[PDB]
Amino acid sequence: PLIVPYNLPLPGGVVPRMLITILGTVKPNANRIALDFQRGNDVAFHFNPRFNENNRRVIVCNTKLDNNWGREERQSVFPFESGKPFKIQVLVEPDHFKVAVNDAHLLQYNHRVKKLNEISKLGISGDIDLTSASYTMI
Ligand SMILES: OC[C@H]1O[C@@H](S[C@@H]2O[C@H](CO)[C@H](O)[C@H](O)[C@H]2O)[C@H](O)[C@@H](O)[C@H]1O
Ligand SMILES: [Cl-]
Ligand SMILES: [Cl-]
Ligand SMILES: [Cl-]
Ligand SMILES: [Cl-]
Ligand SMILES: [Cl-]
Repeated sequence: PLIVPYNLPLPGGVVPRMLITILGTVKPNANRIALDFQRGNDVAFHFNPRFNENNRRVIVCNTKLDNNWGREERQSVFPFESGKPFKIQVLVEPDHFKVAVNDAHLLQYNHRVKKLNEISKLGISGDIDLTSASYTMI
C-alpha cells in the first residue's frame, strides 16, 4: 500500500504511447479524487471526480496556468463508487490524454500544455486507498 498524497515522477515527461495505471479503492463516504499531471507549478491535466457537487456526481477536468484555473470540462458519466476498487488508465496520445476506468473508455482531454516532455510528475490525492501507480510503454 502507498501513502496518499502520492507523487509519481515521470522521468523526462510524457510521450505518446505511455500508459499510466492506477489501482486503488475508494474510501467509504468519499468526497473527491484528484490526479494532477504537473509541469512545475502548473497543472497540465487535473482529473477530479467529485462525489457530491450539489448532490450530483461529476468529473471535472481542467488546467492550471500561473495559479489560474481555465475552462472546466465536465463529464456526467461516473464509474466510481464509494467503497469499491477501481483501475484508472491514462493513455497519452499525440493530441489528447485518454482515460479509461475499469477497462471502459471514459473521456479524452485535448492537450492545453504542449511541452509534453516537461510534464514530469503525477500527483494522486483524495479519498482513496492507493494500491499501485505505475507506467509502461505500449
Ligand atoms: O476547475 C478545477 C478546480 O475547481 C475548483 S472549484 C471551482 O470553483 C469555481 C469558482 O472559482 C467555480 O465555482 C467552479 O464551478 C468550481 O468547480 C477547485 O477549488 C479546485 O481544486 C479545482 O478542482
Ligand atoms: Cl474536489
Ligand atoms: Cl514537473
Ligand atoms: Cl458513490
Ligand atoms: Cl490523439
Ligand atoms: Cl506549453
